[PDB]
Order: sequence, then C-alpha cells, then structure tokens
Amino acid sequence: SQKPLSDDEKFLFVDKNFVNNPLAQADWSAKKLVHGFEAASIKEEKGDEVTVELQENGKKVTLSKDDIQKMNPPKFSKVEDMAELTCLNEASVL
Amino acid sequence: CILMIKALELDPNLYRIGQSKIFFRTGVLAHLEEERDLKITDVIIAFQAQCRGYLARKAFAKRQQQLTAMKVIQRNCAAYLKLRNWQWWRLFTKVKPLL
Amino acid sequence: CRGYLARKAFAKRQQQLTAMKVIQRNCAAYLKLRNWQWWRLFTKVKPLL
Amino acid sequence: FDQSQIQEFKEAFNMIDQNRDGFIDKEDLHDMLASMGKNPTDEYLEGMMSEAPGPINFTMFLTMFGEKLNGTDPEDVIRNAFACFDEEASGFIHEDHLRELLTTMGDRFTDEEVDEMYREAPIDKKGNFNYVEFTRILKHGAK
Amino acid sequence: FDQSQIQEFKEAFNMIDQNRDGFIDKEDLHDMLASMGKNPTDEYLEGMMSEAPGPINFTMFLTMFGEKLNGTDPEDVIRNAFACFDEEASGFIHEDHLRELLTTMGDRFTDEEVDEMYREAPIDKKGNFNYVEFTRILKHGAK
Amino acid sequence: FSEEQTAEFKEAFQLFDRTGDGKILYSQCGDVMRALGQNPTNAEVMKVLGNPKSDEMNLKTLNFEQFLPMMQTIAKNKDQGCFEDYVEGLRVFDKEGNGTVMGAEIRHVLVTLGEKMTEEEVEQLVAGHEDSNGCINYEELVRMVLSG
Amino acid sequence: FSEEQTAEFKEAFQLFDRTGDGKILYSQCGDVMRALGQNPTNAEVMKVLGNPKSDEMNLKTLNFEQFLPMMQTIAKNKDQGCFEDYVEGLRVFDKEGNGTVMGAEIRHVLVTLGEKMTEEEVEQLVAGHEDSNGCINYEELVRMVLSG
Repeated sequence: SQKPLSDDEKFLFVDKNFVNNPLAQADWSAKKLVHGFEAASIKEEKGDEVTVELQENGKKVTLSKDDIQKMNPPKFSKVEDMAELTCLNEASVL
Repeated sequence: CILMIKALELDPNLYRIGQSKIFFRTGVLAHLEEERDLKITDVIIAFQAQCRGYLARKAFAKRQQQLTAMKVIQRNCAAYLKLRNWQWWRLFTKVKPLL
Repeated sequence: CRGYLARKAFAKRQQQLTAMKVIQRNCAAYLKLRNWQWWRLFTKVKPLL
Repeated sequence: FDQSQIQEFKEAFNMIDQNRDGFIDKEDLHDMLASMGKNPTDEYLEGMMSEAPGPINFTMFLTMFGEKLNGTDPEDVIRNAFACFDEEASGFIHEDHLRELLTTMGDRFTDEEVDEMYREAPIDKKGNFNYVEFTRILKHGAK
Repeated sequence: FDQSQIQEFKEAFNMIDQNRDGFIDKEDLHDMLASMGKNPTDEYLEGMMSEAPGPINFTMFLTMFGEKLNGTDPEDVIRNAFACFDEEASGFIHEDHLRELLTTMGDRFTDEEVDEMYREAPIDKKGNFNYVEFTRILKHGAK
Repeated sequence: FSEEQTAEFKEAFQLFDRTGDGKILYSQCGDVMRALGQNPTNAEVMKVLGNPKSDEMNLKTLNFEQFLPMMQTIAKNKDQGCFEDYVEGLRVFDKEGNGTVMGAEIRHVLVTLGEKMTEEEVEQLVAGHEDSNGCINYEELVRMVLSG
Repeated sequence: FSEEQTAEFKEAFQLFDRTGDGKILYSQCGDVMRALGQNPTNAEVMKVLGNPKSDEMNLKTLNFEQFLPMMQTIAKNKDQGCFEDYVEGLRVFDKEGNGTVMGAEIRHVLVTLGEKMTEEEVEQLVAGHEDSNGCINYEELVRMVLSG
C-alpha cells in the first residue's frame, strides 16, 4: 500500500519515475520516447524508419514504432495509474 | 479553469470543464502537465535572475545615497550660481519687510 | 400598475435626464476652466484687476 | 464681454495707473504688484501685456482682460448646476462629488485640477468644493 | 503656491545647512559654499537679512523662492509645446526664431530676460540646444 | 401600427433617455411605450423589444429605427385587463366578494400573482389608490392605476 | 539623456572603481549600473558589456565613455523584474501559498537555485523582510525592493 515508512508497502507504494526538475518534456522525446521498450529520441523519422536515439540503448537505430510508441514522459513511468501517462501505450504502460 | 484554458489557449474536449474537476482523458492531461512544468521553470528562473539584479538593487549600499546627496550639493551650487546673481533673487524681496 | 407606474415615473425620468444633462455640462466646464492654462500665470495679474 | 467685467477692467486700469489715458505701461504693473506682493520676473508681465498688439490700448486692454478672465461658461450656470447636482445637502458640491461625476458623466478630469483648485484658493479645507465665492474668483473675486 | 517648486525649495534649504532651525544662519551655508565653491562674505547674507523682516525665516525664503519660481507654469505642457516646433524632429530647439516671432507678438520685449535665458543655456557654434534642459533651468535647475 | 405617432414615440422614447444619443435603454424605452398610452408590465416591457437581455435592456440602448418595431410590439397591449373582469375576479378572489381586497391580500396577489412587482410598485399601485381600511379597494385601486 | 545624471553616471561609476581611474571592472561597472537606479544581475551586469569573458569582467576594465553604451544596454536589460513575474515566480516560490515566501526557502530557491550572486543578496531579499517562518511577504517584499 502507501507507507513510505515501510518498504513492505514500497513493493506497492508506487515509485512513479520522475526527472527531479520542474520540466516535464526532457524525459520523453518530443519526437517519440520508446516488450520492455527502449525509451528513445527519434533522430531520423522516415515513417517507422525511425532512427530513434535509443536512449535506453543509446542507439540511433531505425527501430520499430512497436517499441517507438508514446513511451510517455518517465515522470509517468512506474506510476500508480497508467492513465497518468500522456498516452497509455505499453511503450510506457509496460 | 476556462480562463486558464483560454490562457492555455484550449478548451476541454479530451479534458473537461465539468462541475468539480476538469476531468482528463488520456492525452491533454500530461501535455498540459508538461506545459505547466515548462512555464514553472520559466517563471522561476525569470524571477531568479531579475531577483539577482533586484537584490543588487536592494543591496546597493548607503554609498549610493551619499553619492546622490553630493550630486544634490552640486545641483544646489549650480542653483546659487543660477539665481542669486541676476535680478530674480531680489524680485520677491525688499517688500515683505513691509508685507 | 406597471404601466401606471411608468406613466407615474415619466415625470421623474425625463427630469432626471434634463437635470443630469445640464449638470454634466456645467460641472465639466468648471473643471475645464480649472485646468485652463491662463489660470496660473494670469492668477498673479488678477490681484491687479 | 460682461458689462460688470468691463467696468471692473476699467477699475483695474484706473488702479494700476494714476495717469489714465487709455494705455497701461509696464512700470505701473511692475510697481503696484511689487507693492501688494512683489512682481515676478518682468518677462511674465511682458507676456501678460503681449496678449494684445503693442501697448495695451483702452478697448484693447479691456478685451484682453476680458479673454484672460473668461473662456468658459459663466459662474452663474456653473454654481446653478452645482446646486442642482448636490446629492449631499451641504450647500456646496463636494470635491469627491465633482470627482464621481466627472468620471461617468461628460468627460474625464484629472484630480490635479482638484488639487490645484484646492491648494490655490482660500476654499474651506474639508473635502467640499464651494462655488458661491470661488466662481466669483473665476471672475476675479478674491484671486 | 505650486507644490513641486516649494518642495524643491524645502529640500534644497534642508540640505544646504548643517544645523536646521527654520532660519538661514550665515556660518553654515557660508562654510558649505566656501568648501565647494566661491567663499561669500557676511555682507551678502547681512543684506539678505536686511532684505527680510528681521531674520530670514522659513516662510520668508519659502515664498521668496516660490514667486521667484512662479510666473512659470508646470513644464509638462511647455515641453510638449517645445517639441512640436521642429519640422524634421531632430530633437533640438533654436531660440532665435522664437525671439523673432515673439518680438512681433504683442508689445516690445525687454533685454534682461533674454540675458537670463542665455546665461544658462548650453549653445554650441551651430545653435545646438534642447528643451530637456531648458524647462529644467527655468524651474530652478542645475546650471 | 401607424407611422404618424412615430413622432410621439420618438418623443417619449427620448423622454426616458439617459445616454442622450437618440438611443434609449430597452427597459427605458419600455417604460416609454408604457407611458405612450399603454400599460405593460416590465416583463412584457422588455420582451416586446425583440427580447433584449437585461444587458441589452439597460446597456444597449434602442435606436429609434428599431423603436418602430417596439411601438408595434407594445401597441398590442395598449392597456390591461377588463375592469368588469377585474371586479368579478377580485371579488371571487376576495374571500367574500364584498367590493375590496385586503391591502395585505391585494398587495399580495399583486406581488404573488403574475409578474412579482416590486412592493414599491404594488404600493404606488395600492398606496395612492388605497382606501385607509387595510382592505385596499381594488376597484378604486385598479381603476386609478388604469387611468394613471 | 542629460548631464545631471551623466555626472551621476561618472560618480557612481568611479564608485565601483576599486582602482579609482574612471575605468571600472565589467562586473563592477554593471554593478555601477545597478547603483544607477537600474538593477542588473551579475549575469546581465556583464551581458551588457558584449558578453565579456570572466577576465574581461575584471581585467578589461570599463571607462566611463564605454560606460554609456553598457549602461544603455543595462537599461535595455529590463531584467529589473516584472511585478507579475515577481509575484508568479515568488508564487511558485510561495510553495507554502501564504502570499509570502520563506526566507530560508527563498535563499534556497535563490542562491541554491537559479541565477547566482552573493548569498547576502538573497539574504537582504529575505532580510529586511524576514518574518514568521521567514515567510518573506513576497508581494510586499517584491514591490518594496522594486521601488527600492
């Protein structure tokens, strides 16, 4: 549950990921952050021919938009409610 | 809320001006969160830099005021060179001894 | 009664109109001559009138 | 102009000058305003006299003193509408009453006019603007 | 009279002396003006005190500087008028055209006044002059 | 409604003018079309005007060109209810049908029936038409409100 | 503009002349322009001088004739602070929501956050306005120092 005094609830007390900075778009690539998908930055978008800067892989790779869905800002990663994401793609829900 | 919506330059369609909350579907929610966060950064840092200068302002010194004062002394010296010579220093006097 | 009372109140409404019509003009013209230019350099020649 | 104002400007010409000939000169104004108070820079008296071509002539200084004293609606209608405008029952229209009128009625008027009539007139200093005598000041009553 | 002129006279008199008592005491401003500029003699302020009923008090020099700055109006409208006389909007004003237009307006003007104006006007060898400083000087400025 | 008393209509129109521009507030032009030989309630006084909102009622004045529509739309009433129906209905209304109605109850059914008048309205109605009895005679009351 | 303040420019200039030669360090000369009614941040203090390198801040000292261009662009900084930006930046600094900002919290969000200068600077922000919980009345604080 929600007890920050007990890790026994911290296996449920949700550590929704964040950037610890008052900006919210520096964690999800405004191009597209990226079945543990590979949070990334589109460097060259040619359709799905998307060399995302695979920031979870560090790879400017033409990668599947299967991985490159709206992996919403990691500020919405590991959230209680998946609905807290920008777009609830399992690129981010997952 | 509709005010800060038009100030967001939007209107609720994937969010909702309701009765108690702007209910957010997936979408406009975190987009608006991102806009809010960006502008929070903006206004924080803007006040911080304007505040650094600002705090030099509050912080100048009292040498500030003594310098302004010596400037006023220069002004009054120029003023006595201004009026006490020509007949505009004796054109309201010499009569109030009888007024 | 409401027709009656607007007939009754014509006598107050038109007189209010005319009264404020003269009031605005005269008050504004007074404030005009009060912000007149020749009232601070002429006001020292006025003691010689 | 007003016949009373014309005769008061004649009286002016006859008190400033002791050699009445239909012309006022600079020395007369200088000396007399130096007696009652003290004349300011002679430039101001030349400016007052230069509101008429050359030396101010009889009908010419009459009309000059005329248009220097007037240029707006007479004192009578001023004080009359001041009376019928009073919603305070004090006898004189308030500074704040003239204030609340000038905003939503006629045209706007800055309070600097109000502060100037306040500080430059012997009116009663209680937040009420008198016009029975001040409008006469506007027609040369006291100042 | 006008508020700005009198408050400026007040601040000037309060900064000029070292022991303020509502009077201008010879030694204090004597030593000040001697320290920064020309050293005067007790004869000047002796005549100044013989130019006033008894000692020179607060209101004495108050109304002194008052009317010795009166005859001058709020320089707001005067600077607004001084700017629009130009035909190319360079930002500078000339005095000779003003004098030529005023000498034909009304009566004949004097020559002490133009001297008072010139003795405090920064003029170059091309008649370069501006009204940002002129209206300041006419109102007890810093020349 | 004829275009000859257009003169009278413009006259009284400007009579309850406040903006002073040949343009009269809609509640004001409504009290106007009232005192132009009519007796309309402030409700219909407003509605006859192309239904102006309370803002339009007292902010957007009436251009006299559209006061000619208003004079049309007010000239439908020109007066109020029948005085025989007045007397029979305020008799049957009155719990006895005596000839008068309680100033209490008449001011009541004047503020508790139809358009709820301001009690000053039902009073300048009732007072100034009262019989000093407390059962204010709606006969004299209604009728002198009818003529007045 | 005029000479009455141009000599003020000279004097407030040689004020921060730790060398007293009429030529004042770029940090110190933007500090001068602070001293002249404006208030540039050390960042903009320099920024007005052609974005000087850290040594040009101090070794390429600024003469008074070069002080007029920099002072003009000090006035063109307009980083004197907007009162809505004041109240809003202090309002997100008013994370307590009191119409006030904690003194320790401000010094945190002022010298341990954002643009930097002397810690004492954000002190005399909060100092001279220190109150309960250091809750610097951010609106009062900021309007006074804006006038200040």
